[PDB]
Amino acid sequence: AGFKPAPPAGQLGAVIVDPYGNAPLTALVDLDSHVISDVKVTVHGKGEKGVEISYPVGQESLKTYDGVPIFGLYQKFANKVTVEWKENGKVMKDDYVVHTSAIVNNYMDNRSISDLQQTKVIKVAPGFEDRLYLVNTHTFTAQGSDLHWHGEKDKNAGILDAGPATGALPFDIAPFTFIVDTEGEYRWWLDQDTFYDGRDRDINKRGYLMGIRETPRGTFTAVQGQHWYEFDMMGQVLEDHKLPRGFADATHESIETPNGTVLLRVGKSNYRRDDGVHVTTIRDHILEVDKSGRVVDVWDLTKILDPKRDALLGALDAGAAHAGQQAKLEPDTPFGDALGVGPGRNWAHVNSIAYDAKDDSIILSSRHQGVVKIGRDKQVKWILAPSKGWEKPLASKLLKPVDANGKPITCNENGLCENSDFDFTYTQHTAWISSKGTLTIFDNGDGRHLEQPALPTMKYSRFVEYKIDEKKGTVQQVWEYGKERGYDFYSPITSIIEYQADRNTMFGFGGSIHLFDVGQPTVGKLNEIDYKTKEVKVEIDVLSDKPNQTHYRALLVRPQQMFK
Amino acid sequence: AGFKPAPPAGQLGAVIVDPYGNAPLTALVDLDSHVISDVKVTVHGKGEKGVEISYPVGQESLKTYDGVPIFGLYQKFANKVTVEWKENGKVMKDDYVVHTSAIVNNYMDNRSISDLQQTKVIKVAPGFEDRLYLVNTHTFTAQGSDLHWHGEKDKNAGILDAGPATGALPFDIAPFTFIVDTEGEYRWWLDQDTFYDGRDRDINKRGYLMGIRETPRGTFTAVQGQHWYEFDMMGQVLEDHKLPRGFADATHESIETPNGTVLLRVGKSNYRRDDGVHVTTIRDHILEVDKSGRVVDVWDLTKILDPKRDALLGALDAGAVLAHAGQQAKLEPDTPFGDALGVGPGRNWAHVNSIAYDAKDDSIILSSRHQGVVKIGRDKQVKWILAPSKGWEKPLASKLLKPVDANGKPITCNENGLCENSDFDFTYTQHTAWISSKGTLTIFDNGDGRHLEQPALPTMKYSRFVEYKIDEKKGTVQQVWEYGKERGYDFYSPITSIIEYQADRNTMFGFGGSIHLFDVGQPTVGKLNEIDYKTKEVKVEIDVLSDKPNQTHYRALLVRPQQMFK
Amino acid sequence: AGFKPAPPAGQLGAVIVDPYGNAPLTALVDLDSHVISDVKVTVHGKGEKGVEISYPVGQESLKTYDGVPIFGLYQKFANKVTVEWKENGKVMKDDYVVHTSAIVNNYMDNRSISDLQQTKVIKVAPGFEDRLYLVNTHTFTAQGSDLHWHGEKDKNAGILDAGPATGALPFDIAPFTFIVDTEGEYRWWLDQDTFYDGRDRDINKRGYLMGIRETPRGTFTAVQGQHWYEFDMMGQVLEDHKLPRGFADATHESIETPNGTVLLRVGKSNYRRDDGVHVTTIRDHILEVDKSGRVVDVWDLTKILDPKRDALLGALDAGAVLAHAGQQAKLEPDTPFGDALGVGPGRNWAHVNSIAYDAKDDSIILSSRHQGVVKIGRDKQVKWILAPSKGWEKPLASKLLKPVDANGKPITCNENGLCENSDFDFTYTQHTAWISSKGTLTIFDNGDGRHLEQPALPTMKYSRFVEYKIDEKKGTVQQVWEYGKERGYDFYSPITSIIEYQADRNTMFGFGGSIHLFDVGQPTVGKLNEIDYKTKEVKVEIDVLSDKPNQTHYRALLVRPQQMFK
Ligand SMILES: [Cl-]
Ligand SMILES: [Cl-]
Ligand SMILES: [Cl-]
Ligand SMILES: [Cl-]
Ligand SMILES: [Cl-]
Ligand SMILES: [Cl-]
Ligand SMILES: [Cl-]
Ligand SMILES: [Cl-]
Ligand SMILES: [Cl-]
Ligand SMILES: [Cl-]
Ligand SMILES: [Cl-]
Ligand SMILES: [Cl-]
Ligand SMILES: [Cl-]
Repeated sequence: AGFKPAPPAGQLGAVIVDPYGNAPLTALVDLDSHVISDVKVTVHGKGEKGVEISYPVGQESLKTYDGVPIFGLYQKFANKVTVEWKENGKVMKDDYVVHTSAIVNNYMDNRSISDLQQTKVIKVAPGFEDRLYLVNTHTFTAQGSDLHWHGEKDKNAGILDAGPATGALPFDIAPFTFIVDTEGEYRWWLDQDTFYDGRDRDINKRGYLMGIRETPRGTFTAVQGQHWYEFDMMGQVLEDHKLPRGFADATHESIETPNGTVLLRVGKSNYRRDDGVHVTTIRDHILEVDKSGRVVDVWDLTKILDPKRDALLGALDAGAAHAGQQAKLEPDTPFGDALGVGPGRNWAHVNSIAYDAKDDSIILSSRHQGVVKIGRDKQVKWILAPSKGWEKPLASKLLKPVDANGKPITCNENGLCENSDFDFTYTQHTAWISSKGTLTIFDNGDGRHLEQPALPTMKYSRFVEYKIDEKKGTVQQVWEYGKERGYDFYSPITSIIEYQADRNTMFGFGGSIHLFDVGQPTVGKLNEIDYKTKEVKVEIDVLSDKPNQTHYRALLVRPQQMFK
Repeated sequence: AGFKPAPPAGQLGAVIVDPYGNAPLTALVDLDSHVISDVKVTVHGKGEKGVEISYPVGQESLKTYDGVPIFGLYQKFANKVTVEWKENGKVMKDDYVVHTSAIVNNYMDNRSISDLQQTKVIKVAPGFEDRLYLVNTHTFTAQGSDLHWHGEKDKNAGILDAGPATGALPFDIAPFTFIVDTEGEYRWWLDQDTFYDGRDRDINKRGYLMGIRETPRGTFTAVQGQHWYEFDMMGQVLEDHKLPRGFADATHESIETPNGTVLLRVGKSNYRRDDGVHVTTIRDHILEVDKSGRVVDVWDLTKILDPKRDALLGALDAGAVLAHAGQQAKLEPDTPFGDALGVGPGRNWAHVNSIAYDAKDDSIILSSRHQGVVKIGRDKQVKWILAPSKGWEKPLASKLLKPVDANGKPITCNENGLCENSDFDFTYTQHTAWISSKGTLTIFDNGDGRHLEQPALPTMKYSRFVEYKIDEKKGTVQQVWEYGKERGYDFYSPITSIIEYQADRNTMFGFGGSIHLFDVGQPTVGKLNEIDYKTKEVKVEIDVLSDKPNQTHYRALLVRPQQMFK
Repeated sequence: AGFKPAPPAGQLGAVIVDPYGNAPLTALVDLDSHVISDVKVTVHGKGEKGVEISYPVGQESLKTYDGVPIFGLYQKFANKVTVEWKENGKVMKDDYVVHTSAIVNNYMDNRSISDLQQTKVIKVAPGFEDRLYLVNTHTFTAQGSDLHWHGEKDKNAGILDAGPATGALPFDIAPFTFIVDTEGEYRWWLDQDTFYDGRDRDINKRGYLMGIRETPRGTFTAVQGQHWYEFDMMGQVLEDHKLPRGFADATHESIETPNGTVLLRVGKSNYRRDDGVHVTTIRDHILEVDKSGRVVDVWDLTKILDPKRDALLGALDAGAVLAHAGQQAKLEPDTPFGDALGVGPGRNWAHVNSIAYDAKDDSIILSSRHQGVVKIGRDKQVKWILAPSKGWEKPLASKLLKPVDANGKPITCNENGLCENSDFDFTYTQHTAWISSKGTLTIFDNGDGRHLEQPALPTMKYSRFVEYKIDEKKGTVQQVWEYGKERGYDFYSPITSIIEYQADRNTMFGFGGSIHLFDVGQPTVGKLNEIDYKTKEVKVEIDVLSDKPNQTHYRALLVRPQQMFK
């Protein structure tokens, strides 16, 4: 006779490149029945300023892979890798040369600037050269949105008419998934074919790959379309679940809780409205699922919040062609992925979830309503938002702003405060709980103070942090950054922040900088900002491979944690 | 060790039930390296009046299957099968008992009457007991239509609005495919999973299985959604081709030509209208493809016929195309693009539902449900039209055939096609405009919108089997045969259906696919007929009843075991 | 327009048959956005003595299915189903008629007796009429075993020779999976295509579906070939995991622990022997995996037990492991590596066929068919062995449990395990060594090679249900219950089989999977039993007969509707 397997490279087995077929910049040293321990891997930097990648590998990983996982390779390169271990009481070491192939973008057309997204390192402070960032971005397909859910025909519709669409099946795009080091080099790549196939019409491999979040195992969960997944940094697909039959259109977030469950943001298919019309709802249901994909709980936000509140909805940018123009809501907006009130329209656009283990509750970011805590009991515990449009009983759940002495700050119904740096968040993302216990938000800032400004260039985004007293019902702004960076720091959409306790930085990714500059690539800007001094410790821009093509999120990733 | 293969049944190899996994009422006698010839198979009738199924098997089939194909088994039964052959100059014979399993309907809900479609034999004349009929029918899925093609947003649409749909992706249903004998017994079943999966959302396995037509090899072509296929009676899928990338929504017909090509009826995806809007067109493009799936030719009917002619379009029953049944179709200028009655590319202006290839002049004959019957040449020019004259403009008006009697003298008809002092009538919302073995044109004349109006009362409708003789040089048409006019609404199929002249016993075969379609709560009747061509006596009549109410059948075929295994 | 979804059946949504497409005798009442609680379903018995199936449905299930799951329907029948609930503080009820389709066996040939496995009720005591039993059985495929793993060529092999096989890929058969009631009626069916495709050569859909065991959620785990699964009684596939890349050939058992992990029985692929040859080992590795499919732990039994001990291996019936049946196994030094009786890694030296997790000390109890029953700790040390003493060396010899009577005084047994003046006997080629709800150890003692020899005549063999009490500190074992010894060869299962103590009615459940296996030309009997623990009265006896001759069953489970829908 046949063809023999690859022979051993050194003192263990063969070194296989991309063992699962989904990660071309990984490799595996086959164990070949050796009993080893105290395993450490080092991928050496390329060239003079090249970043070294080093990490331990625990027993479960060794057992799961049947070998030593090699992460952090460069593409198209004779990588130099050193593997150290203990065997039969003796200290052991091998050096390997691991040749790799190329990274391929399978989705190119006349809009392509080039095949890959270009990187530009702006700042890397001493002590931050080792940082890695997973960038969750995407690239347009040639055909664009080609599929729609079929909806229920309206009795007000024409007799001869074909039925309408419903839901958000068009929310579909090719993934562009990589890790970048502080030299702007790609050090990981998830094959686009892993989850996505844009040329076929299998809806199982369509959608918008989002909500990539680390698990307690050092693996990651993600959603795309009608499925959710788990995967690891060797490119192994560990889980692949269909959404439960009542739900559709999973986007924006997936997060594993401590209790072995996963929180997902979906819509409800065949939702019967009070007027008896069935729709697929938009971004307004939370599932808690177990690892069998069964529903442990569901929060239906159309019964918990207020689908009728258009305070922020009427103030939004219609371009987020009609860019700049404030959104004029219409009572006859057809059901679908469109700005509007009520179930069947995009009234909520929930884009992040955070689990509060202290009271078994969820904190949600509603792009179009604000930030809310909802209980296991399905009751609203608090709302962080400008007071306009909120009615009783929800109005009484609104958090009251206060200063550092605990004294009320005065603000109008639009969230403009007097004699204060305090401000609410507007069309925000990633409303999470930092390791300090505070609430961190990326405050994109479209429709700020429930209006569009005079000039487009007056908009700005903030990294913002709050301290909430749930008993007193008071919120304090304890930290902010970016207000004074202006238009080159404004991300109208997407984006993320997350506090890093290890080096006391606020990490951030602004995913849509310059989105509106027709014909220019969109900038995704990675930042680490010193929490104390506010000095920029890291800044790296990622430029889209086609013009006017937003990025979604990025994560700060840590090799020490990857291979438990 | 392992598990051994099935041991030999008799003097050849094992007998395997459903070798390809798509046809549970077939089996295969494995050749086990034997060299044989003059193969004949006989499947014996069940019980006292059971129909025997008997046929020869040619060398190509023996080689292809590596065995003797057994066709015609009853479900859930100890079938008695006899295979005869010649080996080493010696006449040989084996008798087998071939147990089979059940037929399964995978698509049932509260609408289901029971799992299978019921049969009712009405008439079987002496000498027609052997006839077998393949019924191309379907069964509703629990979810119904769940997917749409995404279209291009209208500049007149709301600013905030999501984009519209386009095309005909909701034209999607589970198949129900069997052969029935003259005792009403199922003698063949095509596993629904063969081509379809209504629970998964792989669009490659969605559509409406249609246009099942015999090939020169005794196999069959068919279309479903975005794919076309070829299969044989052992359940072997011989071709599975994606439509070429320009086209979508293949329905109604597939037919292999003498030239090794296949004619399909499709729509054009990303069709750019004169106003610059892109749509997926509806049922108005003909492809000629080769066995590599490549396009040999295309006929874009939006540039060949007249998509603005609404003479018949405005005269149709709203319920057909439940209850807005009985009501005449009122066309609107602002009907959104899609699978909707209306004029222009992007709407259902032609609804072409059959194709025939005229090998004599390398032309095609089409049935347009909403316009009439047309011959178009290789040169993409209209050669003739058979339709009422209303609505036709020049240059197409000059191509309309002129009705004449048996002596060849003009027949007087108004613009609506109502003729004076004559049996002649045009066809309306018709199907299967094919070329008989006599060279005449046979059509199933459904008769909705007859004489370009809805009648005074809803039950004043009738269908016909009809045959015409066309003189292409003179531009004249003669009606030379008809049937069904006197049978009234109980013989009226508002949609689907098919006829075909059978020379072997001089009958006209027919299947009315939608009898009593509008009878709220009643099964729909699919009526198989064979009508003696000379005497008009009913030689065969068999009724198939849908397994859910108000659920149409599409077509049926007269199938012949002697031809199935070349 | 399109095709609408099924309309509501009663006061909730449509009733859909077989929502996931894997379980034709289930249905779902769609919730259609209703808010309900206190759901109870009742499926009424068919005819006069028909068994009623009744159960509650919890909120997680309602949410997961977006509806009310209906379990227990009869095939091809107008089932009468009643669903009761509470909505808006008001007590509600609907009666549905749920028509179903047929059960299909997709794997039939000349060996088939008929399509389904026949049942025969022998005994049903008062108070046991409600019992349901899931039978994990299988049906031969036409082609048999068609694939092998490729191994490493031997240096002693011929120069020109192709490479050898390795591992156990031929351990591959179609599944036949149903639930039977006390009237012998099929009340659940798992579509064979759910996990298996014996006609295609996708090894991902090959294997021997086995180790079906309930989870803490009322769902079930299972293994087939190179994948492990979780499914529920609506036919929903909840997990499908490839084995981790180091391992192959998962058979016999899968069991979820309290810790959210699953224990599997596998072989090691590319196992490097001390002589440097690479083989896929056979049935001698235990994995603990999490729900991410990752390896939490592994037990390599080739380094823990003794692969050279041939005390039992040399004493076995050649026909088991047809006809070389009756003949004692003669081991050979040159038996090629593979699924073959023999010593050492690469051969079938252990054939481990059950796993049990002892949550009290985080240990595992294994049944090795060819060695005995063993407890191994988290620390990978043998804690105790239950086996005849012959062949065991030190250090393992000191771990052998010492037989004692009810007063705790030693019982005298020879090295072959034949005891004096005592009912005590060891187990031989046993299965399902599990921990009863009482904390005792229950085993199905098949009894091939009993007392480490083949008997004088072949029919001098018997099986037992047996239960033991183990004192781990003293290292002593007491036999506290047995049954089947007096029932002779007509109760002897040479292979497969299972017992399980049922506390709810104080019975010992059992399934003998291979009764009359060697009866050339006769179906094989799978005998379901429930034996009153106290009186030893037969409360239930039901026979399942294979659909082809000499075709073993594997296991059965006592299933409980009250637990199926948490
Ligand atoms: Cl270098
Ligand atoms: Cl290189
Ligand atoms: Cl190397
Ligand atoms: Cl036979
Ligand atoms: Cl029937
Ligand atoms: Cl035909
Ligand atoms: Cl138009
Ligand atoms: Cl007539
Ligand atoms: Cl009903
Ligand atoms: Cl039966
Ligand atoms: Cl169990
Ligand atoms: Cl050996
Ligand atoms: Cl006994």
